[PDB]
Amino acid sequence: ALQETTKAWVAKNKELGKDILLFLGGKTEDNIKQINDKSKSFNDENIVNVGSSAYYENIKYTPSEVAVYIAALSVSKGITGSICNAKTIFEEVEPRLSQSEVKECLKSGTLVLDFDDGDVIIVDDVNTFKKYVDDKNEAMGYISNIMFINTINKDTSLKRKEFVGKIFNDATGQTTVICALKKYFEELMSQGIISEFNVDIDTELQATAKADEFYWKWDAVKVDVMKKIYGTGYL
Amino acid sequence: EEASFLNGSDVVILIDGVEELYMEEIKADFEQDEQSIKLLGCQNEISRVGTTKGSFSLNGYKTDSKFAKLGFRSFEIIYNLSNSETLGYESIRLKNCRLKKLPLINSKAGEIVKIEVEGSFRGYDLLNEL
Amino acid sequence: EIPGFYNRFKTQAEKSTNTGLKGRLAMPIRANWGDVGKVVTIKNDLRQLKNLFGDDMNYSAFKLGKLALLGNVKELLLYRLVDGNQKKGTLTLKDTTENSAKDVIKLETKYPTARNFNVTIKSNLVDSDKKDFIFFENTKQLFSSSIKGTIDEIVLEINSNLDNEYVIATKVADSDTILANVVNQALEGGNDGCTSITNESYLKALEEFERYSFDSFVLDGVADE
Amino acid sequence: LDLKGSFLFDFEKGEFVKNADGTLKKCDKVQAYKQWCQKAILTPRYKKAAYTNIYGSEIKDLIASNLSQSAKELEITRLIKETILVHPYTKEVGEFSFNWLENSRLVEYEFDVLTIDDENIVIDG
Amino acid sequence: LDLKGSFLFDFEKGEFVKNADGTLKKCDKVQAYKQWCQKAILTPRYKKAAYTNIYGSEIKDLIASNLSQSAKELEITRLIKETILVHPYTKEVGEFSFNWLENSRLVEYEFDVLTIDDENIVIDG
Amino acid sequence: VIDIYLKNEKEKIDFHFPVNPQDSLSIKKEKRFETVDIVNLGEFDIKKEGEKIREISFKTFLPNLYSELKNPIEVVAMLEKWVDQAEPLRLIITGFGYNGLVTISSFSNTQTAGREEDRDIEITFRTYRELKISNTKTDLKDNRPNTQTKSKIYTVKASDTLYKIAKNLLGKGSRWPEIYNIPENKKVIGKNPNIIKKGKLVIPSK
Amino acid sequence: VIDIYLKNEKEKIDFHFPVNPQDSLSIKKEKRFETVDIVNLGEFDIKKEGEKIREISFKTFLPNLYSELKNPIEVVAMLEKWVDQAEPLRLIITGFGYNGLVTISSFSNTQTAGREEDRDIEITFRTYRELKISNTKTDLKDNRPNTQTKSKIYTVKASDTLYKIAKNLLGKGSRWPEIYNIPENKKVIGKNPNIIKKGKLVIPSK
Repeated sequence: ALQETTKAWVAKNKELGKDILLFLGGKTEDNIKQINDKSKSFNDENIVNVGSSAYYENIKYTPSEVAVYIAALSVSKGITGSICNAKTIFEEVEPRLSQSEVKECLKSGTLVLDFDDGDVIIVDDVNTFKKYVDDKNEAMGYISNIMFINTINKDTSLKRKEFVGKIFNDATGQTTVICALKKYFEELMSQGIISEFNVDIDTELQATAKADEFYWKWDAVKVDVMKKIYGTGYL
Repeated sequence: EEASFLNGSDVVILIDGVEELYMEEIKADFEQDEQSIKLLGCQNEISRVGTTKGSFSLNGYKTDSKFAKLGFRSFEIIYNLSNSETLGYESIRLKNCRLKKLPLINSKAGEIVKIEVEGSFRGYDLLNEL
Repeated sequence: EIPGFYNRFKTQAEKSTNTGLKGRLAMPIRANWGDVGKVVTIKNDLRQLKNLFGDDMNYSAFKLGKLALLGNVKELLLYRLVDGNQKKGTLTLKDTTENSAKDVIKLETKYPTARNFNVTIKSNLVDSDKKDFIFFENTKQLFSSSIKGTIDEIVLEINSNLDNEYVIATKVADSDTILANVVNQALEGGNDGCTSITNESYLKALEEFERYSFDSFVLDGVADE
Repeated sequence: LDLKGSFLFDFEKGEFVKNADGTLKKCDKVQAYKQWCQKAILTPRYKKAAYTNIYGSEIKDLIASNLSQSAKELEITRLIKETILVHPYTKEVGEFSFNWLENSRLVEYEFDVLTIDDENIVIDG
Repeated sequence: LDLKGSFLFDFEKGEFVKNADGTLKKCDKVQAYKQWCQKAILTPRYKKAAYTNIYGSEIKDLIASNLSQSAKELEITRLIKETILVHPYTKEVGEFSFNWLENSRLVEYEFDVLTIDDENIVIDG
Repeated sequence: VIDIYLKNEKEKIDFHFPVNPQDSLSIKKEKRFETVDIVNLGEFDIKKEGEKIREISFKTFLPNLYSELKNPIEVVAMLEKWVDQAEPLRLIITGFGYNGLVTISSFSNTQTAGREEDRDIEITFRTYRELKISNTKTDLKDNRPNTQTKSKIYTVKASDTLYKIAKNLLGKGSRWPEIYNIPENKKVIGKNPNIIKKGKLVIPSK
Repeated sequence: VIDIYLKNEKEKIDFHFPVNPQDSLSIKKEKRFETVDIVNLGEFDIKKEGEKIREISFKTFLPNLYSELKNPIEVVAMLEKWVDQAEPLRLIITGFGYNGLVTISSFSNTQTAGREEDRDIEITFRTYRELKISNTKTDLKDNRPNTQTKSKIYTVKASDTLYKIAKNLLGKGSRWPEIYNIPENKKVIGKNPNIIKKGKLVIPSK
C-alpha cells in the first residue's frame, strides 16, 4: 500500500514539475519470481526495485532496507558517475544468482547486487522501466540516464521561475533566456557530461507566445560510462 | 543615444601637484608582457599574464625650464578629465614616474618652441571612474 | 548481455581480410545448395561461400568458387545454374496418440538440394512430455533441441534456433501429443538439378547477369564450343 | 622447450569435450596453448588464490576506472599484452584495435604471434 | 620497534583517568602515542629542564616574532613538524592548513601519519 | 586529446596533470650495441643483447585556477615526495600512446616574475625495470610487474584463515608464521594460529 | 606576497632582503640513484638510500633609498662575513614556501655604471645538514636541528645553581666542572661550587 501510495505521490509531484526518483525494495520473503513480477507490474523509470538483501557486520538488511543505501549511492554519484559496477559497502548478499537468474532479474528491471570475489557489486544501473525500451526509451531504463534528465529539468525550472512574468517577452529578452540556457548547457560541456548539445527557439510553440509562455526546444547527447568490453583474440 | 563624450579641453594635469596647463597632448598606457605558450593537446595557444610596465608620453609648448631643471628625479602626474555636459570626472595618478630623456633643446624656424617628454611609470591609481 | 568483460578467440584465417581487395567477377556456377536461378554477391569470404553454396568439391560452385576466392577478387557474382527438375528436401512428421498417425508437421530444406539431410527424434530421457529434436546431415549431427509437444511451438522452435539455416519447419495440422520417435529419416524428394545441365540453361544466367555490372565473366569450367 | 598438450574445454558450453569412449578429448600443444590463453584472460588477477601473481589479468577492474577512453585503450593493451606474454610459447602480441560501437560500449581486436611464427635465417658455413 | 603503552591523561581536566578500582586507566600504544604528541606540542623547548633539546616545541615564542603572516605559517609548519617527527612511530606530518579567522587570530590544521599507515607491497619469489 | 596520469601505488594516488606538456613530447630509442675494429677489415657493429633505459621529459605550469584541480604548492610537495620514492610510478600518456612503469629522475619548479601563484614545472622520467634476483622444466616467465600495494594492517574477515591471509597479503602463503610471530599479532590472536575471528586487526610484516 | 628572511644565529641577526629575488626562483630535486647494466638484460636503476644536497640561487640589488633599510655596503660586508660562517643560516621564503637551514656557498656584488650607490647581488645557498657523530632500545630520533646560541658570558640569577646553568647553557648538566675549572670562574665563584650568588659573571667554555 505504501509503495502504491508513494508511486502515485511521486507521479503527482512530476506533474507539478518536481521530478523525484523513487527507490523501493521488495519484501524479505519475496523470491525472484515475486520480485521480478513486482518490477514488471510497475515499470516507471522513476521507480527502482532492489531484489536482494545484504550483510553489514552480521546485521541483515532487507531489500527495502538496502534500497536506502542504493538510493544514497545513486544520488551521490549525481550526473557524471554511475553505479553500473560500484563496489558496495556490503559484505555479503544472501540471494546469490546465476547469470541466467541475473539476466531475468535485470531484464525485469530488478536492481540486483552480486557477490564477486569478496565484493558486493551493483550491476548495470537498471530501474523498473524495462518492459517497453522503445528505441529511444532504451536509455530510460538506467538510473543514471534518468538522474541526468531530471537534473536538467530542475535547472531549467529554476531559471524559468526567475523570468515567468518578470522579463518583457521581446526578442531581446527571449535571446537573453536562450543565452542563459545555452551557457548553462555549455557548463555541462565543460564537465564532459555531454558530447553535443543544441538549444534553439521553438518556432512552432512560439506562434502563440505570452508573458511567461515563451517556448524553447533542445536536445543533448549524454556521455555514458563504459559498461562492457568485447575482445577477439586472433591467432 | 546621447552625447556624453569628453574633450581634451576638459583635461587637467598636475605635474607633481602643479598645473602644467601648457601641455596640449598626453597619453599613458599600462602594458603587460603577456607570455604566449602552446600546449600539446590544446589547438589554440594559451596566453599567460606577466609583469606590467607603465609608459607615458607628454608633449606641449615650452614656457620655462621646468623639465630640464627637473632632471631624472622621480615625481607624480595626476590626470583629471571632467565631463562638463553632465557632472562626474575621471581622476588618475601615475604613482611613480621618471623621465626617459630630457628634451634639452628643441626649436625650428619661426615655429613655437614645442617640448616633448617621454618616460615610464611604475604604477597608477584610479581615483574616480568617469 | 550483462555488463562486464567478455572475450573470444579466432583463427587468423577468420580475420576480416576482405579490406583492400579489388575487382568484380561473374560465374554461372553449378551448386548442390543455395538459391536457384539468381545472382548473388559474395564479399570474398570462404565461410560465406560455404554457407551460401555448401562445400562439395564435386560441384563446380565450391570448387571454382574457392579458386576465384583465392584470386583476391573484391566481389564475386555467383549464379546457381540449374538443369530444372528442381526440388527441395522435404519430410513429414506424424503424431503418436492418433492411431491413424496424423501428419502434423512438414519439414523442408531452406534451399533446393539433394544432400542427405536426416531427422532423428527420440524420447527426451529427462521428461517424456518433451522430446529431443536432433537434425542431421548424413551421419553428422547438425542441430539439436528439445521441444514442447504442441505443434505450433515445435515448428516455431525448429524455425527459431540459430543452427536451422538448413531446414525450415512447417505445420500441417494440430495435435496434442508429441511427434513419433524416429531415427535419421531422410528429407527425401529433394534435387539440386546438377544432373544433365543443358547448354541452353546457361543463357538464363547470361540475361540475369546483364542487369548487374561486373568487370569480367568466366564460364563454369566448361569448354563446350 | 618441449611444451606439452592439454585437454579441450568448450568455453561456449563450459564443459570438457569427451569422446564416445568417455575419455576427455585430448588436443595439440598449439590447441592447448590457445585454450590456456582464453582461460588466462578470463581469470582475474590476485583474486583466485590457486594461482600466483603471474597468472590472470585485471581487465574487469578497469571497468570501474575513471580513466578517459584513450587511457582505457592503452590499459587494455597493457593488460592483455602482459597477461598473455607470460606463456613461453608467445612471441609477440599487438596490432590492437578498438571500436566504441556505442557511446560507452566497446569492441576491441588484438593479434597474437607464436614462437613458431618466427622467420629463420637460411645460412651455414 | 616494540613501542609500549602509557597511561591516559585527560588534557581537558588536567588529571589522570583512573578506574573504579583506583588504578590509573592504562591505554594502547597508539593511544599513548597520541597522548605523547599533544604533550610534546604543549611543552616549550629548551625551557623545561627535565627534557633534552629533542623534546618540546617553540610555538609560543613565535607569537612575539615580527615575521609576516605567510612567514609565520611556514614557521608553524616547521615547528610542529619538527617536534612531532622525533617520535619513532611518526611516518609523516603535513597537509597543513591555515585560517586567519579574525584580523590577527589564527586557526590551523595538520594531518599526522603513523608508521602503521604505510602501504606494503605484496610479492614473494 | 592528450592527458597525463601518474598512478602512484605505494601512495594510492592517481595524479592527473592539470596542464598538457607544453611544446612537444619526444622519446628516443637507441639499440644497445658496441663497435669493434678488425685488422685488415675495419669497423663492425656488435649488438649487445640487453635493452636500454630511455627518458621522457617535458615541462608544464600548475595553474592556480582553471578539470579537477589542487593547489600548485601541494602538488609540488606531492611530486617532490614522489621523487624519493623507491617504488615505481605508472605513467600513462593518452595521445602520445605511452604506458609503462617509470620513476622520476629530476624535478624542478619555478615562480616567474608575474603569475606568482602558478609554478612552472620541468620534470623528467626514466623507464623502470625490476631485478628478480630444483626440477628444471619450462614454466611461465616472470614478466608481470608486481606493482600492487596493501595496507600494513589487515582486518580479518569472516571466511578468512591465517594461511589465506598470508597468501593474499604476503605471497607464498606458507609465510603465515611471519604474521603470527609478531608479538602484537600473538597478543590479539589466540594461542592457536588455526583459530581466528572476524574484526581481529592483524599486522603483516614489512 | 614574497619575502626572504635570513636568520643568522651565531650572530643574532634577522636579515630581511629589501628587494625580492628579481626574475624567478627555482629549486631542483633529483633522486640519488645509480645505473647498472646486467649481461643479457641491459640497464637498471638502483636507488641510493641517501638524500642529495640541492641549491637555491637568485640575484637582487640592494637599493640606496626605498621597508626597513640599511646601507648596501654594510649589507655586503654583513653577507660576505656570513659566507665564512661555519654555523648554518635559516632561510625562509614566504611566497615560494621554502623554509630550512642553509649556508651561503657563493656571493658576489656589483656596481653598475650608473646607479653607483646600489649593489647588484647574486647569491647562492646550499641545503644544510648536520653530522651527529649501552642498553639498546627504541628512543626518540635526533632529528631536531640544534641551532640555538647563547652569550659566552652568563650572569647568575637568583634561583640558579651551577648544575642548572650547565644543563641550560651546556647541555648534559653534568658538564658543570668545565665551567668551574676555568680559573676566572674559580676566582669569581667561591671555593665551594655548590654555593653561588646572583649577579656573579660566569664564562661557559667554548
